[PDB]
Amino acid sequence: ATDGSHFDFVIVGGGTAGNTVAGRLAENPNVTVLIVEAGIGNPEDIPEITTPSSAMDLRNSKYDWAYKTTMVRRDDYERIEKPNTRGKTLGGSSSLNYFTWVPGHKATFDQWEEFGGKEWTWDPLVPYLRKSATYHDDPRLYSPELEKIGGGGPIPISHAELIDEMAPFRENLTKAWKSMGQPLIENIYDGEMDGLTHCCDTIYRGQRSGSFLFVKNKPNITIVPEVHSKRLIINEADRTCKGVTVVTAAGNELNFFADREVILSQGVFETPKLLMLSGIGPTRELSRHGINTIVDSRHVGQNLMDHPGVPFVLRVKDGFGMDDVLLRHGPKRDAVVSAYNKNRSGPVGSGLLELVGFPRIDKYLEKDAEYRKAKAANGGKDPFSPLGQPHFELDFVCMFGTAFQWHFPTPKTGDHLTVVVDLVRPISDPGEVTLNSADPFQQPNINLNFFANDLDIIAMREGIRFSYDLLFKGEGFKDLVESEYPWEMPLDSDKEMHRAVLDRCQTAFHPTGTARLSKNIDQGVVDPKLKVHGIKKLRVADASVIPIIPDCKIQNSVYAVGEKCADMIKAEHKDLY
Ligand SMILES: Cc1cc2nc3c(=O)[nH]c(=O)nc-3n(C[C@H](O)[C@H](O)[C@H](O)COP(=O)(O)OP(=O)(O)OC[C@H]3O[C@@H](n4cnc5c(N)ncnc54)[C@H](O)[C@@H]3O)c2cc1C=O
Repeated sequence: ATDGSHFDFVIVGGGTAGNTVAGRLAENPNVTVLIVEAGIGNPEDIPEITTPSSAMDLRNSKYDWAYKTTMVRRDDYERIEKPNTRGKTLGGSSSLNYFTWVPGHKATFDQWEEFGGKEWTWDPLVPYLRKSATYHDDPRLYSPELEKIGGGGPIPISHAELIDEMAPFRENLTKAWKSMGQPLIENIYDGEMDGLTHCCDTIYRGQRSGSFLFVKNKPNITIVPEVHSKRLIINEADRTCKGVTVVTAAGNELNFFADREVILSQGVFETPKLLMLSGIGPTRELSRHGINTIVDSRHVGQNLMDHPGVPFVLRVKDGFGMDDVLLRHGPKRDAVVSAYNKNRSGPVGSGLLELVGFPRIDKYLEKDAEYRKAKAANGGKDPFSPLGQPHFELDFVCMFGTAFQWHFPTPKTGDHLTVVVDLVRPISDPGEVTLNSADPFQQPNINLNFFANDLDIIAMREGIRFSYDLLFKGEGFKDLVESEYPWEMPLDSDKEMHRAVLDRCQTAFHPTGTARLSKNIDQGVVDPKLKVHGIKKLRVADASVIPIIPDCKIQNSVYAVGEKCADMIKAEHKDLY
């Protein structure tokens, strides 16, 4: 690509929303679209990217930004971790995520109206939540009604391609779930999600469905990988964004210009950073690093919101986890690896997560005096999910998961279940993404501020207790549990649970909100059309725009944001669409 080139649209960051916006805008083959991306351009060529069972091994790989981020910052406890995994490749974090495809609760999306007006509520957003996907049910295992969740887009999705050997696992987990009086549910896509479900995945035929599927075989898309953004090109007199400056592998600075619009899609952490490096952010934060303020945008990098998770591992009877097939080397692994290389069948093509629970835990919360005081203090409404939303997403990963055990060694023997207790409706104040310096090659400073509010600790403790009650007492599954790893979860002591939750928690990998959609610059940084407040020809389309975090894994809302962004761009450029 030649220095100084003009394109109709420039997408900065070839990630999840970025490739969505780019591929959609290229559907007029006459429209020129450029994508600049820090990582490789050929992820479909990388077996670890395309193979679903390899997803966790991508942590700390060359495709992981591997940021340091502060998980918790309380007066009694603070912890910083590395890596906070983020995709560094075309496809962004959709090239290394764990595939689950779930929208979230209608009541939550309706509340986005406070930020985006009526067009950002559940009903208008449903088509955008489905437009990216083509649904498949090859083994004809699920209700025909659910083909509605795919609108026909280039991301193939399916219910998990079930591992045959895990069917006893699945059958005892289901029995245990029902034995605790909690519903089963398969249609979690119409605004309601109460119960245990067979999840859908961005996996089809044993292959990962990443956002790069949007931007291939489209000659009007110029893809420039391996370039690192320096700054957006802003004209102050015009108050207009003209393009972007990037740095190449050889250390050369290139300017690419957009003749219509630039769309910033660098994800929740680098989008606020690049905005700030370009003169759009909190004015004193900018001054403190020698950056001129073009627009005093107080919310840039603020309102970082994520889900905390406390994972825990149980060792289970042999044959009720996949550790011995996929994790440990030997004939069993060689066998399924051999089958995969010939036709991409077998469990090597599995994302290892097939049942997911979305419970409320009201009866656990009610046993805590502090929760009772707080609910009464909120006028009798549950502080976490006052509109009936789930309290947790419980991922039952059917193997020891290194990506959820950041400080314990991998067990040398045995089969395991990794339960990821994900608090999806926390009430802690948000964190922030701040600049370390004006250096584009340094990571922003990242504070997730998990568990700022003690009530989130109480909730997370009870979500662990719920999960333990389910697996140790529930019918059928109670017989499968051999031991706890690496030691007993101290559920008999509230005070020990306090320490355990803080010390064992991690990100569930759903950061949002750092450039949020809003009605004005005093509320957020982009408007309901995703235009940056105070700047012409600049939109943001990624997780940083999300104003209230969905009640589940978030890749579905992030694709929807990209789809809607492209539609609102097309509607404005009528001479092109
Ligand atoms: C472990 C992991 C596990 C999960 N698990 C599941 C899952 O199971 N299901 C689910 O729904 N969500 C999952 N998620 C959340 C879900 O994946 C995430 O929320 C969405 O994928 C987020 O979608 P954006 O579009 O908002 O952000 P993006 O990062 O994709 O794209 C940004 C792009 O910009 C480029 N880029 C950045 N900076 C520069 C720069 N300086 N110069 C030049 N280029 C730069 C950068 O290289 C990248 O290409 C999971 C993510 C992680 C891990 O990140």
